[PDB]
Amino acid sequence: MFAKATRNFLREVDADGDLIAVSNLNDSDKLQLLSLVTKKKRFWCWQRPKYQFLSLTLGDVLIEDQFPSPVVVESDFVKYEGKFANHVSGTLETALGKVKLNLGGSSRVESQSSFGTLRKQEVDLQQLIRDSAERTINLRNPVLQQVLEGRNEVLCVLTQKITTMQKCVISEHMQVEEKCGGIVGIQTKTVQVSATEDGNVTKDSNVVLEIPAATTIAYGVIELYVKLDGQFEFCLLRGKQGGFE
Amino acid sequence: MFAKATRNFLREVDADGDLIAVSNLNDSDKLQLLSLVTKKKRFWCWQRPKYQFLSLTLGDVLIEDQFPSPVVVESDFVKYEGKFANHVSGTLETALGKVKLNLGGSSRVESQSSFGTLRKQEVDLQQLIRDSAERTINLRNPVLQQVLEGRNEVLCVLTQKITTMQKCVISEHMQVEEKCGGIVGIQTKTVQVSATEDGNVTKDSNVVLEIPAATTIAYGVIELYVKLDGQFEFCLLRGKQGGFE
Amino acid sequence: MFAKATRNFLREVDADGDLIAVSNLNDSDKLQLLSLVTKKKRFWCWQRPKYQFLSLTLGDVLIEDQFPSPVVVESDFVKYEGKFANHVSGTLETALGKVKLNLGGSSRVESQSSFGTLRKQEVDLQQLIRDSAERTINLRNPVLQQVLEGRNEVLCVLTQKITTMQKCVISEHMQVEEKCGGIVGIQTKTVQVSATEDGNVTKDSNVVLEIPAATTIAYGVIELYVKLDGQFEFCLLRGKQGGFE
Amino acid sequence: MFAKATRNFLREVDADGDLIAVSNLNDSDKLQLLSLVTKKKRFWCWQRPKYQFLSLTLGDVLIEDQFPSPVVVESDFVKYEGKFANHVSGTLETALGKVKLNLGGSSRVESQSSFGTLRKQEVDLQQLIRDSAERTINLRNPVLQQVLEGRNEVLCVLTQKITTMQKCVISEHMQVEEKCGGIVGIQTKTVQVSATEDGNVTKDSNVVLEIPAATTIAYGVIELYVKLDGQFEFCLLRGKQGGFE
Repeated sequence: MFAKATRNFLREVDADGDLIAVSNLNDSDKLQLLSLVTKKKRFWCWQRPKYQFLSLTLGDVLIEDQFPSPVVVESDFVKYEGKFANHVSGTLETALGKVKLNLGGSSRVESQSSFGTLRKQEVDLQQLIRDSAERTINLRNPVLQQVLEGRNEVLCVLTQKITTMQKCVISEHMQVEEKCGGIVGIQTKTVQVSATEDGNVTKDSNVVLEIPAATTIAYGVIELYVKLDGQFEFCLLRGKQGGFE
Repeated sequence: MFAKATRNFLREVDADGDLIAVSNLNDSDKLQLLSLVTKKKRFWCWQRPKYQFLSLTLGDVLIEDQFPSPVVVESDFVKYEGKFANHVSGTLETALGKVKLNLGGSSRVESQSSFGTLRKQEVDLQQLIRDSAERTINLRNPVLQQVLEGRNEVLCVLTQKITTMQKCVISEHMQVEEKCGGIVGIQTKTVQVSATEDGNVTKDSNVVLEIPAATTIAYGVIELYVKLDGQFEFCLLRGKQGGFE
Repeated sequence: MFAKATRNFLREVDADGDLIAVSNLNDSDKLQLLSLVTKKKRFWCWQRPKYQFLSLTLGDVLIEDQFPSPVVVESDFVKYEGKFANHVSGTLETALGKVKLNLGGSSRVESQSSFGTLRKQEVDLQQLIRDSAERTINLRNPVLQQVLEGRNEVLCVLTQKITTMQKCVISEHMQVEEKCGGIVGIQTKTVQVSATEDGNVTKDSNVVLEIPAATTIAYGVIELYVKLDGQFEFCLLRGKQGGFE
Repeated sequence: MFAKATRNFLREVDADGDLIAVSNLNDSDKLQLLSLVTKKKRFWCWQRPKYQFLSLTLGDVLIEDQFPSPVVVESDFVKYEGKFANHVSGTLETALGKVKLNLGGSSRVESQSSFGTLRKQEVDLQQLIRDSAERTINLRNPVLQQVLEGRNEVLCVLTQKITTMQKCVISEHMQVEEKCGGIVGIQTKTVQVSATEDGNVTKDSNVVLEIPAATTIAYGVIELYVKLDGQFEFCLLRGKQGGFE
C-alpha cells in the first residue's frame, strides 16, 4: 500500500522527520514545487498534522509583485530497496458473569517496497525569502478566507520534493485472520437459556501493484508567517512562522 | 462484482478517501469530466453519502456566462492487480425455553480484480474557480429545484476521474452456505407437541465477467457553495461548501 | 539506516567528538562549506545539541564588508569499512496483585556500513578569523532575529566537511520481535472475572539501500561569539564563543 | 580504532612519554611543524593533559620580529607491526534484601595496528631558542586572550612529528557482550509482588579501516614560558616553562 510504503521509506532515510510521506497516489499528482499547502495544528503530537493542498500557487497569490524565477537543482540519492514482513497477533479474552468472550486476531503484512533511483528537486531558499520579506502577497483573496477563519491551520509552501525515475514495485501481501467467539448463559426465572455465537473471518489481499515514474514520494514545506495586519515572511525556523493576528 | 472491485482498489491506493468508487457499470457511462453530481448529507458517518448524478453539466447550468474551456491532463498510474480471498463464517445458536434454534452460515468470496494501466484525467482547478467566483451560474433553473428543497443534499461537480485502458478481469467466486435448524417442543394441555424445522441452503455463484476499456473506476468531486441569495463558489476546502440559505 | 551509519563511523574515527554525524540524507545536501548553522544549548550533556541550518551563508550575512575568498584544501583518509551486528533482548515481567504482566522484546540489528574513499574539505581557519575580528557582520538582519530571541541557541559556521567519492553501501537488517502478555484476574463481588490479553508482534525490515557519491558524512563547525552590542569574533576555543548580551 | 592504535604504538616505542599520540584522524591534518598547541594543566596525573591546537602558527604570533627559517631533518625508524588481542570480562553480582542483581559483561578487542616506514621530522631546537630569547613575540593579540584567562592552560609549540609514508592498516575487531539480570521481590502489605527484568545485549563491530600516508602518528611539543610582563622563552626543561604572571 502506497501510504505504508513511503512512511517506512522516510522513516529509514529521513531521521529528522522534516520530510512528509505522500499519503496516496491521488496526492502524488497534486504536489508540485512551490505550490501552497496548509497544515492543521489543531491535532496534538499524538497525530500527524492534517495537510491539505490549495489549487493555487505562489504566483497565484502574490498579485502585489512579480514572480521570482525558481532555482531548481536536481540531486539523486537513496535509490533504496525495502522489504517489510510484519506479523501482528492480538487475542482478547474477557469473561464477566453470564457473558464469556474469546477473541483472536492474527494479521500478517508483507509489504515489499522496491524503488529506483530517487531524485530530489529543491528550490532556492534565498529566492523564497527575497519576495516574502517585501510587500509581495496581497492581504485579501477570494480564496484562503476559510484558512484565516480557523487560525489553527496555517498556509505553507512546498520547497523540497523527492521524485522517482523508474517504475517502482510495491508488492503488498495482507493476510488478516480474525476469530470471534461468544458463549452466553443466562439464569432466567423459569427459563433456562443458552446462547452461543461464533464468528470466524479470514481475509486475504494478495495485491501486487506497480508505481509509475515521476510520482511524488516525499515533500518538505517551510511555513508562512501570517499576520492579519498584512506582514508576511517565509521563515524556516520555529521563531515566527505559526501565524499571528 | 464491480462494486467490491473498485471499493477494494480505492482502499489500497486512495488512503485519504478523496476519490469515490463507482458503484456499478450503470454509473460507469454516466460519470464524465465536469458533469454535476449531488451528495445527500442526511446520512451520518456510518454510511457513505448518497451520490446522484444530474443529466445536466456545468455549461447546461451556467447560462449567465460562457463556458471556460477545460484543461484536461492525462496521467497513468497504479496499473495494479488485486486478489481478494475472503472467508466469513458466522454461527448463531439461541435457545429460549420451548424453542431451540441452531444457525450456521458460511460465506466464501474470492474476488480477483485484475486491472490494466489506469489513467487519471483531472481538470484545471483554476479554471474551476475563475467562472465560479463571478456571476456565472443562473439562480433559477427548471431542474435542481428538488435539490434546494432538501437543503441536506448539495450539488457538486466532478473534477478527477480514473479510467482504464485495457480490458479488465473481475473473476468473482461467491460460495454461500447457510444452514438453519429449529427444534420446537411445546408442553400443551392434554396435547403433546413436537415440531422440528430444518433448512439447508447452499448457493454457489461462479461468475467470471470481463470489464471493457474506457470504463470509469473512480471519480473525485469538489462541492459547490450554494447560497439561495445567488452567490456561488466552487471551493475545495471545508470552510464554505456546505450550502447556505 | 543513515543516522546510525555515520554515528558509528564518527565514533570509531573521531575519538574527540569535534565532528558531528549527518542525521539524514535530507541534511546531506544542505551542509556546505562556510554555511551557517545554529546549535541549541538548552539541552544538557544528556542529549546532543540541536543543530539547525540557516539557508543563508557568511556572505549573505556579512553585508558590511566583502567576502574573503576561501582556502579549500582536499584531503582523503579513512576509506573504512564497518560491520555492526547488534543484538538487544529485554524482558520485563511485572506482577502486582490482580494484574500479571509478561513482556519479552528481542531486537536484532545488523547494519553494514561500507564506504569508499572519504575526503575532507577544510577551509582556512585564518581566513575565518580575519574578517570576523573586523566590523564585517551587520548587527541587524531580517533573518536570525528568532536566534537572538532564545539566547540559548547560537550561530555557528561550518568549516570542516567529510565527503565520500564512491557509491556507498548501507545494508541494514532490522529484526524486531516483541511479545506482550497480560493475565488479569479480578475478585469482584458476586462476579467471578477472568481477563487475558496476549499480544505478539514480529516485525522484519530487510532494507539494503545504496548511498550516492558527494554525500556529506560529517561536518565540524566552530562557534560565533555574539554580543548584542555588535562585536563578533569566530573563535575556536571555549573562552568567548557562547554568545553574550 | 585510531586512538588506541597510536596509544599502543607510543607505549612500546616511546618509553619516556615525551611524544603524544594523535587522538583521531581529525587531529591528524591539523598538527604541523611549529604550529602552536595548548595543554590544560588543570587535570592531575590521573588523566592526560587536555591538548588543543590553535589555528595560528609561530609567524602568526611573532609580529615583533621576522620568522626564522626552520631546520627540518627527516629520519625514518620503527616501521613496526602491532597485533593486540585484548579480552576483558567483568561480572558484578549484587544482592541487597529485596533486590537481586546479576550482571555479566564480556568484551573482546582484537586491534591489529600494521604500519609502514614511519618518518620523524624534527625542527632545529637552536632556531627555536634564538627568536624566543629576544623580543620577538607580541604581548597582546586578538586571539590567545582566553588562554591567559585560565592561567592553568599554557601555550606550547610543536617541534617533533612522526609521519607515515605507506598506507597503514588498522583492522579493529570489537565484540561486546553485556548481560544484565535483575530479580526483584517485594513483601508488600496484602499485595504479593514479583518483578523480574532480564537484559541481554550482544554487540559486534567488525571494522577494517585503512589509513592513508602522510598522516600524523605522534607529536612532541616543548612548552612556552609566559610571563604577563612580556618576557617569553621556549625552554625544554622543567625549570621555567609553566607560565607566570
